[PDB]
Amino acid sequence: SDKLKEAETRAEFAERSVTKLEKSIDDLEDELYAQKLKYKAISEELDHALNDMTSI
Amino acid sequence: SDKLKEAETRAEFAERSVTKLEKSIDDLEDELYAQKLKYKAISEELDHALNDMTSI
Amino acid sequence: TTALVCDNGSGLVKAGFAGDDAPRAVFPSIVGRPRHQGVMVGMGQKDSYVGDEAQSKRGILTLKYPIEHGIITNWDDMEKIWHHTFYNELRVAPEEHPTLLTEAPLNPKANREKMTQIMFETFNVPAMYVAIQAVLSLYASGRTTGIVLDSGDGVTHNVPIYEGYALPHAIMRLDLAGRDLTDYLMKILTERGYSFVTTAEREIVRDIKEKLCYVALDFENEMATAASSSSLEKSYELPDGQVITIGNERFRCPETLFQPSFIGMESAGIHETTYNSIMKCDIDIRKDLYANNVLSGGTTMYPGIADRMQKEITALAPSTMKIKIIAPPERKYSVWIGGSILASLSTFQQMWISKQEYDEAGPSIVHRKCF
Amino acid sequence: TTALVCDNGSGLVKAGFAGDDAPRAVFPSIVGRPRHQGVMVGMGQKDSYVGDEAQSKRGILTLKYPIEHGIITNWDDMEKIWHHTFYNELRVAPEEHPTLLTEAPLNPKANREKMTQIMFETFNVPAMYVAIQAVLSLYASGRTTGIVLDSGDGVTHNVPIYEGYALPHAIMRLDLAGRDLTDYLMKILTERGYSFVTTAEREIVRDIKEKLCYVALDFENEMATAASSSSLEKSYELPDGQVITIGNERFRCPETLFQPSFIGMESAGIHETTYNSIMKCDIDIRKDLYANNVLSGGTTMYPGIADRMQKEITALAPSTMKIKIIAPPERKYSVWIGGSILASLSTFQQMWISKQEYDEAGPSIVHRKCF
Ligand SMILES: Nc1ncnc2c1ncn2[C@@H]1O[C@H](COP(=O)(O)OP(=O)(O)O)[C@@H](O)[C@H]1O
Ligand SMILES: Nc1ncnc2c1ncn2[C@@H]1O[C@H](COP(=O)(O)OP(=O)(O)O)[C@@H](O)[C@H]1O
Ligand SMILES: [Mg+2]
Ligand SMILES: [Mg+2]
Repeated sequence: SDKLKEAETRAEFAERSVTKLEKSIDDLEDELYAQKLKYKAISEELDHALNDMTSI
Repeated sequence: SDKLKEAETRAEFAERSVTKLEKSIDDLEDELYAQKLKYKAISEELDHALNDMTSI
Repeated sequence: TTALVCDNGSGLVKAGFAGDDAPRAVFPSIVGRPRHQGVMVGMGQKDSYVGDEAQSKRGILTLKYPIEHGIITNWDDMEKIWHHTFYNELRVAPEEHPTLLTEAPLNPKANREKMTQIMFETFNVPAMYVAIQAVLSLYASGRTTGIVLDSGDGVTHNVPIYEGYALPHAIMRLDLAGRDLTDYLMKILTERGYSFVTTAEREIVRDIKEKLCYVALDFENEMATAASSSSLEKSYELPDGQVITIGNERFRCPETLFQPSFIGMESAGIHETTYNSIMKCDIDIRKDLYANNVLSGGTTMYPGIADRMQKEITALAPSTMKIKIIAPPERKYSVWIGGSILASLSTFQQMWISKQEYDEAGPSIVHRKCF
Repeated sequence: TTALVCDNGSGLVKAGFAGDDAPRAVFPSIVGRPRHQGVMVGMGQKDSYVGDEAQSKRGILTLKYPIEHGIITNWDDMEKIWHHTFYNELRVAPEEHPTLLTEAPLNPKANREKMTQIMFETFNVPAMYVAIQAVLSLYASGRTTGIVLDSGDGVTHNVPIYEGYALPHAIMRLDLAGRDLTDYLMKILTERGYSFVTTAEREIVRDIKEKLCYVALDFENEMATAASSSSLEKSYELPDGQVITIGNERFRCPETLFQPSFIGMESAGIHETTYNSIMKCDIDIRKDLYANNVLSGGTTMYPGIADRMQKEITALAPSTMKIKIIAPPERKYSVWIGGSILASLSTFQQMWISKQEYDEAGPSIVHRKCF
C-alpha cells in the first residue's frame, strides 16, 4: 500500500509538470512567432528600400 | 502488487515524457535566444548606418 | 581521521560521517518524559526517551522539542540529544572526531557560544566548526552563485551569494516554517470536527500535512473548484481507524507560506521576500540571481511549489529576465550533503577551531577569524 | 626585433606590435578589489581583477581608475596594469622589446620620470621612448601640418603644428573630457528618477552615453523641439530589465564640451579654445591651420560633432578662410596608429633611450635631448 501511494503521488506530480511545460513551450513558440513577424515586416520595408535604391 | 507495477510503469513513462518536454523547451529557448541575437545585431547595424549617414 | 557532519536542525537531526551521500541516522529531535504514574515494577522504565524511541511510545509521553526557532531554548535537553546522537545512533566516541555543526543566519550569539562551549567541554571533541545553513545548501547544488531559500522546519532564511562572496546586507530571515504550518493545519482541521490537542497528536497532524497537503498553482481557482466538485477530498486513516476526509484544507495549509496573513504574521510571503532579497543586491548581479534561484530545506517539498514560486516571481520580476528555480530531488538532505562536501575539502582542513585555540581565547573564539 | 607600441591613455589601454593597423588588445584600465566577505572556500578568488576581467565581475568589485587626468595618481595599480598588458594580453616578455609610451602635453615631470624608471627597473625593457599624444594623431592622418584636437577621456589638449615644427607656446590643455561628461550625464539622469551611485554603475552610465548621446547642431532649437514633440525619446535596457527613456538628456550631456559652464568650469568650449590656439600662432600659418583642423581621441566620436564644430569655428573665423575639419572614421585608435607608424620608421630608430644611457644619467634623461 505504501508503494502504491508513492507511485500515485509521483504520477500526479509528473502529469502536472508536463501540463505546465506544454503551456510554457506553446507560449514561447508564440513569442518567437511574433518576433519573427516583426523581423519579416522590417525586412520587407528594407526590401522595398532596396527596390527603390535599384533606381538610386 | 499488480496495481503497484502498473502505477510505477505509468509514472516512469511520465518522467520520461517530462524529460523529453524539458529538452524540447530548452532547444526552442535556445532558438529564440539566437533569433533575439539576430534582431539585436540587425537593429545595431541599422543604427550604425544611421549614425554614419547622419555623421557622413 | 574522518569528520562528523552533524546538523542540529529543528525537527529532524541529521548526522553522518563526512564523505558519504546521505546522513547515516535521521531521527526526530524530541525528548519526552513520561507523564502518567506507572504501576508495573521492574519494567525498566527510563526517565526520558529521546529521538526515534519517543515516536513509538508517544502515547504516554509529553514530547517537547528543544529547539524553538533556530535558537535553542532548553540546553539540558539539547545536550541529551547530542549525547544520544553521538553514542547510540553513530556509536563513535567524540574524543576522536572533528564536528561540523550548522546554524541559521542572524541567530543570537549566546546560542553559538554555548554550543561551542558544550562541544569542547562536555563531549571534548578535537575541533569543531559552525557553518551557515545556506552556504552548505549552495555547495550541494554544485553552484557558486545563486540565492538559496532554505525553508526548514524552524525558520525560513534567504541568503543570496554571488561568485562565492556572500552579501550580508541582503539576508532576509523569516520565522514562518513547517512548525507554524503544522499548527495552522491543526487549527483549520477543527472546521470539520476533528480536534487534535495533545502534543502527541501534533505528530499525527504533521503526518497528515506531509502525506496529503500540496501547494496550489492558483489559489482562487482551487478554492472555487473545491467548493463545487468533490474530486479533491482525499481520506486518511488515523492510528486507530476512523478515517478522516480532508477537503480544501489540503492546499490551504501550505498556502500560508505565500500569504503569512493567515496566521496573523505581517510579513510578505516566501514569493516576495526572495524578490526583495534580490532587489537589495547590486544592479549587475541580479540576472545571475534570477537565473539560479535555489530551493532547499524540508518544507519546500510540497508537490507543486516549484511552479507556484516561479509563477509568482515571474509576475514580480521584469519581463526580460529568465526565472529558473532549482529544485533537486534530494532537497531534504541538501544541507547535510553540502556539509559533507565542505568537510571533505582539503582547502578547508585548516579552518577548524582547534582546541588549543579555544583554551587561549575562550568560547568567544567563534565570532573571531575562525567564523 | 619588433617594438611594443603601448598607449596608456585614461579609460582604455591600447597596445600592439608596431607595424599593424589596429591595436592587438584594447581593454579598460580599471583595477577592482572585491569588497564583500566571501564564503565559498577554494573558489580561487583573487585579490585584484584588472583589465577586462573586472568589467564582468563588476557587480561585487569597487573599480578605480589609476589615471585621473593624464597624470597617474596610484603607481602600484598602474604597475599592475602594465604587467597585465605585457604578460597576459600580448604574452611577450618585455626583456626583448622596445616600448613607446604616450603622454599628454603639459604633464608633471615626476610622472614621466617615474614612468621611465618603472619601465627600466621593473620590466627591464631594452629601450623606451615617450611621445606627445597629439603628434602621433597627426602622423596617422598622413599630414605634416594642422592643429589637432585630441579630446580623450582624461584630458582634452589642442596642439598646433606647422611643417613639422611644433609651436610650444600655443598648446591649450583643458581638463574637460569624457569622464566629466559621464559624471554630468549621471547627474542629470536624476531628473527623471534614475539614480546611479555605485562606481560599478558609472560603467552603465558610460554605456548609455556612448550608445545614445549625440551633439546637437543648434542647441536652442533642439531644446525647444524636445520640449514639444516626443520624437527624440530613445529607450535603453539596463543590465537587468526596467528600460529607461532618455529625453533631452541626449544632447545635453555632450553639449558640456561647447559650454563648460554646465559643470561649473570657467573656460571656453572646445569650439573656442581651438580658435584661441590658432590666433596665438603666427599670422602667416593661420590659413593652413584653418584648413587642416584634425579631430582625434575617443570623445570626438559623438554623432554630429564634426558639423557643430565647423559651424562654430566658421562663425568665429574670418569669412574668407576655408574651415575644414578632418574626422577620419578610425578616430578612436588614431593615436595608436600614428604610434605604430612612428615606431616603424627607419629615421626614428636611433632616438630610443638606450638602457646604458639611462644608467649613466638617471631617470632625468627623458627631459634631455632624447625627449
Ligand atoms: N515530504 C514532505 N512533504 C511536506 N512537508 C515535509 C516533507 N518532509 C518534511 N516536511 C516538513 O519539513 C520538516 C522537516 O524539515 P527539515 O528540513 O528536517 O528541518 P531542519 O532544517 O530543522 O532539518 C517537517 O517538520 C515537515 O513538517
Ligand atoms: N562611440 C563612442 N561614442 C561616444 N563616446 C565614446 C565612444 N567611444 C568612446 N567614447 C568615450 O571616449 C572614452 C574613451 O576615450 P579614449 O580615446 O579611449 O581615451 P584615451 O585617450 O585615454 O585612450 C570613453 O570613456 C567614452 O566615454
Ligand atoms: Mg535545515
Ligand atoms: Mg588618447
